[PDB]
Amino acid sequence: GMASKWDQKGMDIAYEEALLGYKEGGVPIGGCLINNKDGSVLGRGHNMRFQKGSATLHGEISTLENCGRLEGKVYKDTTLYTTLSPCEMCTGAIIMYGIPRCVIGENVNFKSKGEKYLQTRGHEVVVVDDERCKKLMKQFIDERPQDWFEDIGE
Amino acid sequence: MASKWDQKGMDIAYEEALLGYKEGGVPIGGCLINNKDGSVLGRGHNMRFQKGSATLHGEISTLENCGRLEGKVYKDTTLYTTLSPCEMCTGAIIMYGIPRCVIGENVNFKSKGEKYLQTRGHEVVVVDDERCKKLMKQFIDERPQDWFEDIGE
Ligand SMILES: O=C1NC=C[C@@H](O)N1
Ligand SMILES: O=C1NC=C[C@@H](O)N1
Ligand SMILES: [Ca+2]
Ligand SMILES: [Zn+2]
Ligand SMILES: [Zn+2]
Repeated sequence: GMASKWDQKGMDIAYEEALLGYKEGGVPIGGCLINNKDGSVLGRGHNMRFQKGSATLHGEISTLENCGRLEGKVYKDTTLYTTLSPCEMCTGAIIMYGIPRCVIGENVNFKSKGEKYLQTRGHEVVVVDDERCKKLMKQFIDERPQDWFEDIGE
Repeated sequence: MASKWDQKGMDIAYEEALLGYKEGGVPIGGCLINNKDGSVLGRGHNMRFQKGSATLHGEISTLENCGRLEGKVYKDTTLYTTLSPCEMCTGAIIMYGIPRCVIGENVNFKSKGEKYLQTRGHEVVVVDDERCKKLMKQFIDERPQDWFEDIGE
């Protein structure tokens, strides 16, 4: 998919969220939801598995949760920014709400069939190959492999 | 096939659906059960209205209530849900590698997630439980807008 004028802004917010969660002792993966028109931020968040003993609050899920209850149409013209290629669960959330565009920081440390499934389902996908993200996630995996495995049900 | 804990699981899921309904939320409940000894790892229901949650669907709530667990634990369980899973809940079943998904009914709602689960090598069982069907249909008839919100419409 083509780039958008809000991509740089969206990925920066996501990385900051991932840095936040990192400081808090959790999995360094952040994200944010933004309106494709005015570039407003509907919400932002990061993985809360460790911060809340959560088995479902991945970075993408936490972000949607932080946006609060919304009318369906609201999701239809937004872009979900995530520092890491979405897992099947997070992919499903994007597809269910109809979020048409997903911008991914990197898919080197992790990638599920979800990235391709989104495209197959009529969703636009962009991989930025952000080195800050890749480097941060790379570190977490090497230093806490078992915690990472658990985050992806392995 | 036919797991021996299916009546147990679906009944608990239904109880959860009633509880949630009594709390004023979307009447959809579930539970996760260990296939070997029938242990109930967790149970829950939709918490959209009870917690102003956009992600806590019945299935997601149930997984959340099971708490953090070793990935292998999910590998031999059955997820019970009173309503056919939406793409998001479908994605959660697949991510954790939960092998079976027993469904109360898919008359009031059905997403592409049902067939996708099969495409991904999961077992799908639709029991067509009228108690779940009636309850869910009642909610849809009384609060249509609230229903569409839950499925992003
Ligand atoms: O928090 C997250 N964990 C794992 C994968 C990604 O979908 N997000
Ligand atoms: O709680 C739920 N809401 C909508 C669909 C189903 O996946 N569960
Ligand atoms: Ca382990
Ligand atoms: Zn995920
Ligand atoms: Zn769902």
